[PDB]
Amino acid sequence: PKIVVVGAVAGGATCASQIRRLDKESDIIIFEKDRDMSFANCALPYVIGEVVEDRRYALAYTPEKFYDRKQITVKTYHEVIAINDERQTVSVLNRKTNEQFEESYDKLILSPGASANSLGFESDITFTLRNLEDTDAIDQFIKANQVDKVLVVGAGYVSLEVLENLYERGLHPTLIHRSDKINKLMDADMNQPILDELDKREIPYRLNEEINAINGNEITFKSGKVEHYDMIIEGVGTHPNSKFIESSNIKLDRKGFIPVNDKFETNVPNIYAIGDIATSHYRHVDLPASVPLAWGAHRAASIVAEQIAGNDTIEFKGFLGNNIVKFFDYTFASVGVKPNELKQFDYKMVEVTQGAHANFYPGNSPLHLRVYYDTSNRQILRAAAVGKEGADKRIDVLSMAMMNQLTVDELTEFEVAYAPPYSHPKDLINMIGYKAK
Amino acid sequence: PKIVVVGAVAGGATCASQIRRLDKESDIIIFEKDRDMSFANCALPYVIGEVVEDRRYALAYTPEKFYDRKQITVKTYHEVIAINDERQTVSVLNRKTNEQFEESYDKLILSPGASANSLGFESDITFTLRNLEDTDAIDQFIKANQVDKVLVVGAGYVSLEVLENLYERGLHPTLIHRSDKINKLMDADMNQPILDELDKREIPYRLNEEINAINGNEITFKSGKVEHYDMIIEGVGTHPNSKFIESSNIKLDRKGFIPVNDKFETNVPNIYAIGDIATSHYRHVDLPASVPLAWGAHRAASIVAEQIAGNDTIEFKGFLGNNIVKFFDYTFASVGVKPNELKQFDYKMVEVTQGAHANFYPGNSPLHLRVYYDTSNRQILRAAAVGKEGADKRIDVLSMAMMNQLTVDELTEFEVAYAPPYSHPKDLINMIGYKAK
Ligand SMILES: Cc1cc2nc3c(=O)[nH]c(=O)nc-3n(C[C@H](O)[C@H](O)[C@H](O)COP(=O)(O)OP(=O)(O)OC[C@H]3O[C@@H](n4cnc5c(N)ncnc54)[C@H](O)[C@@H]3O)c2cc1C
Ligand SMILES: Cc1cc2nc3c(=O)[nH]c(=O)nc-3n(C[C@H](O)[C@H](O)[C@H](O)COP(=O)(O)OP(=O)(O)OC[C@H]3O[C@@H](n4cnc5c(N)ncnc54)[C@H](O)[C@@H]3O)c2cc1C
Ligand SMILES: *SCCNC(=O)CCNC(=O)[C@H](O)C(C)(C)COP(=O)(O)OP(=O)(O)OC[C@H]1O[C@@H](n2cnc3c(N)ncnc32)[C@H](O)[C@@H]1OP(=O)(O)O
Ligand SMILES: *SCCNC(=O)CCNC(=O)[C@H](O)C(C)(C)COP(=O)(O)OP(=O)(O)OC[C@H]1O[C@@H](n2cnc3c(N)ncnc32)[C@H](O)[C@@H]1OP(=O)(O)O
Ligand SMILES: [Cl-]
Ligand SMILES: [Cl-]
Ligand SMILES: [Cl-]
Ligand SMILES: [Cl-]
Ligand SMILES: [Cl-]
Ligand SMILES: [Cl-]
Ligand SMILES: [Mg+2]
Ligand SMILES: [Mg+2]
Repeated sequence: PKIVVVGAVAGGATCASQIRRLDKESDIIIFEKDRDMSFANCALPYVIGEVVEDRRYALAYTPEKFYDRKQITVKTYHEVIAINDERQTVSVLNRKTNEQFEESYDKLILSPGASANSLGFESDITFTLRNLEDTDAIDQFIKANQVDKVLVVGAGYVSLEVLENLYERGLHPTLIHRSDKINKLMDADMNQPILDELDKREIPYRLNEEINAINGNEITFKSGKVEHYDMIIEGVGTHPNSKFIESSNIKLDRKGFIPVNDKFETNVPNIYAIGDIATSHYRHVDLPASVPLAWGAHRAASIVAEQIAGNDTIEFKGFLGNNIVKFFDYTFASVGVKPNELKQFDYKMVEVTQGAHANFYPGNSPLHLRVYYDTSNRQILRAAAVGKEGADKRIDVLSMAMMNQLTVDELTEFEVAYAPPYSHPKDLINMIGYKAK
Repeated sequence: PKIVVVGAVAGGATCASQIRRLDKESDIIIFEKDRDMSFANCALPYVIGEVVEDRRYALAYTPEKFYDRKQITVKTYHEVIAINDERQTVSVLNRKTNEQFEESYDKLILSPGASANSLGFESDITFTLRNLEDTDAIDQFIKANQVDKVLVVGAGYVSLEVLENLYERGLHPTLIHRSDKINKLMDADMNQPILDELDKREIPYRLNEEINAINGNEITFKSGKVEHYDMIIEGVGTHPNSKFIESSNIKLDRKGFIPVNDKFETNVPNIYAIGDIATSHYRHVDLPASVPLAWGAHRAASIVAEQIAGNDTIEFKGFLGNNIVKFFDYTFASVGVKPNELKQFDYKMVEVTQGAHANFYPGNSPLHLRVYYDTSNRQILRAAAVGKEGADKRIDVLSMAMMNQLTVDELTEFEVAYAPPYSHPKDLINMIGYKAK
């Protein structure tokens, strides 16, 4: 079939590539509104930090290389401005020429993702971070202005990664956030090490703080404080790129996301939606779920490829919401329903804090593991782990447990790989099971 | 009930402790033939390497402390020399006085573990490593003789740990092993980095090599080579501590181990056996299993405690055989049936070699992950991972999958925790799944 894809990055380019793996005949075209396809979204903060300096790590392909290798046509600087689902075309704006045209499709795959929110100030020194265009512009602004002091706004994983990278680059960031609710995917009382790592490095932060006014480099804050900054990076949330979808027959929720079934089909025949734009359900509980992360974009890309050109019995089984961030020496990982969603269950919490590996063994660091379970059936609802070492391991194991409908009690049966550098004979995971009841 | 435990370490002291958690009234006595209870078996190589300096790390308890904290009586230098099972007593030799006596029991728990094998040479420079007495003697001998050149016999994981520790202490070890099957719980082709790490450090080794004769410090080998060594550590296997059991009604297998049911009961009422002495079965396949490792000792200890003083419906579900060792920069982990046991199944093998984490993120290294599955039912039979980073995480996840008899195909659904320092959007685990079709 003739396949059109909207968005040429984590969901879209991946999906198109996966289809080509299965189907060498179909015409495939991707429209991307910005300059680059296949940029490495998750690498961006590290590019800014000069931790990642090879351009080849910043983006996988140009349209020319992608066509040469895969015979997939990608048109950059082409923005889809409407979906004409009844006539099975999309309307596309060529942004170089400022002329629009219709492109027909047999199958349409929407992976437009989200855009960064902006505070709205009229400021030449303020930047958001979403793509490689943004990344290049930030790097260039730092160099042209000999930037030293940077204000980082917001305390989600993106902002936190950007802050760390600015620091490692040798700049001097200050972090502010409008509330004390930092790193919101993690249990609020488990985020202290973020603040400790800031303090340890004498990196200033202010919570319950906001930009009030900007006058050149002079920033006035809600607290009443007045400071001078060379640059500002705003990480104040994102919004779904769905405005171009609203006039079509595609069902959107009230927040502008696209609900999909387990084949990533929208309500409209022959139109799929994947990536950050799509909403689904949890795998382990009967609740809606939105998990705007890379795993989901990639998993959906594969499922859609099977749906269109492969085994159409392959369907999504729902999200677990596994997520993770590094901040200096610490790892913050969690899986399952969000803190705010726990209230829909009768639940209990169990926790253990123990060395990631043998107590007698050097280089040890306390790992805090917390598990929430449903009192009605003992099923695991959510897990969270924070520590310098071993948090990723414990959370991935618990992700696999939740995939298999394990009860908290059965965690005593988990057979850990034990030697002194790695764990304990009764691992933190086993201890959760013992401590449950 | 009156409880007697034989052996005061990984299985025995643990089980006694777990019973006390549930039962504060029963009299519990443990007999231990050697000097120390609750020594840290797994720390011993690292004590030798002076990685563990604080000997306090090598000994968790003294009998006096155990009685003060847990009201459990532990008699060291007390060797159980017979089990009089029909009268429900054990005969105990007080090694300090060489006088024996009977101790009555309502329940008897056997955790005597295993002893080091010896090559049997008449040599004052040869040592084995099984307890803290041995570690003390080795440490003392190194100092007293200013040991430099040390011959390490045996290539099992503990000998490898001892070798690394001797090297890091500043000594010059040579490794020999009677065959080429080093680190035998791992796939033979995947053990190459052991030899690479030896080579990189110019640590000599010879496989299919054996001691022929010992003449003071002059060692003559099967190969005909003659070398002088200051010390020899023999790691040539272990044997079950069951000689004191042979006169009783307890059934032993032809190798001197004790087959137990899922309640860790022997064939004799009121007698349990746990730890290295006990044999069981696999959880995921119908085959016998012996897994002489710490996790199994600890798990059986809790199950016996529940049987005796807690919830007696709690039973063992069998072993998976999860195991791991660090050797210099590399980790070697496997789980499931042993290499030689694969031939009892119709199976296929899937493998990937990919970066432990995002390719663009610094400090990356190749992680080799291999999965064997049963062709009759797609179930995972065995998995093995080797790499500088991430092998423990992948194998623990696969242990949790196998615990649930998950299929190789379902690995595509595993929801990994992804950020650049940790994994990939399609993790190695997912790739096994995608590559299994
Ligand atoms: C700085 C940063 C760091 C991140 N780190 C992590 C991480 O460590 N772990 C993790 O799991 N996730 C991380 N993410 C999240 C991640 O990248 C997303 O979940 C993923 O990119 C979603 O894929 P997508 O296809 O939905 O959106 P994208 O990959 O953002 O691609 C969407 C594309 O569609 C284009 N588009 C939108 N509308 C139109 C239109 N009307 N016409 C044509 N093109 C259009 C956009 O320009 C865009 O290029 C990070 C994101 C950022 C910005
Ligand atoms: C150097 C070394 C490193 C190791 N590293 C690891 C590792 O990294 N990971 C892992 O999972 N396992 C490791 N192990 C294995 C581990 O320690 C065992 O699996 C575990 O100790 C088994 O518990 P157990 O109670 O059966 O035997 P043990 O802990 O050895 O205790 C048994 C005790 O019973 C006593 N005893 C025996 N007979 C009598 C008797 N007749 N009367 C009175 N007392 C008696 C013994 O003297 C001994 O103290 C290591 C072992 C050694 C020696
Ligand atoms: S924010 C974190 C995520 N970031 C992003 O995703 C960034 C944007 N990504 C993209 O634009 C796409 O994911 C790109 C990079 C365009 C995908 O193109 P690639 O060409 O690099 O990678 P492929 O997916 O095409 O293939 C790479 C190799 O991986 C193996 N492989 C992929 N998919 C499969 C399946 N389904 N089954 C088995 N193996 C698979 C193969 O090694 C493939 O190369 P081979 O030549 O097939 O071996
Ligand atoms: S070779 C690797 C293994 N080798 C060894 O085990 C060496 C010798 N081991 C032993 O002698 C015992 O394992 C000792 C060291 C005596 C300890 O036995 P326990 O496993 O019973 O642990 P503790 O009683 O010392 O308590 C430690 C912490 O774990 C909590 N805990 C243990 N068991 C449970 C159960 N069943 N349920 C809930 N919690 C449990 C303890 O309460 C304790 O927590 P803290 O907050 O640190 O006190
Ligand atoms: Cl990326
Ligand atoms: Cl229309
Ligand atoms: Cl704790
Ligand atoms: Cl230990
Ligand atoms: Cl008798
Ligand atoms: Cl039996
Ligand atoms: Mg219209
Ligand atoms: Mg503690």
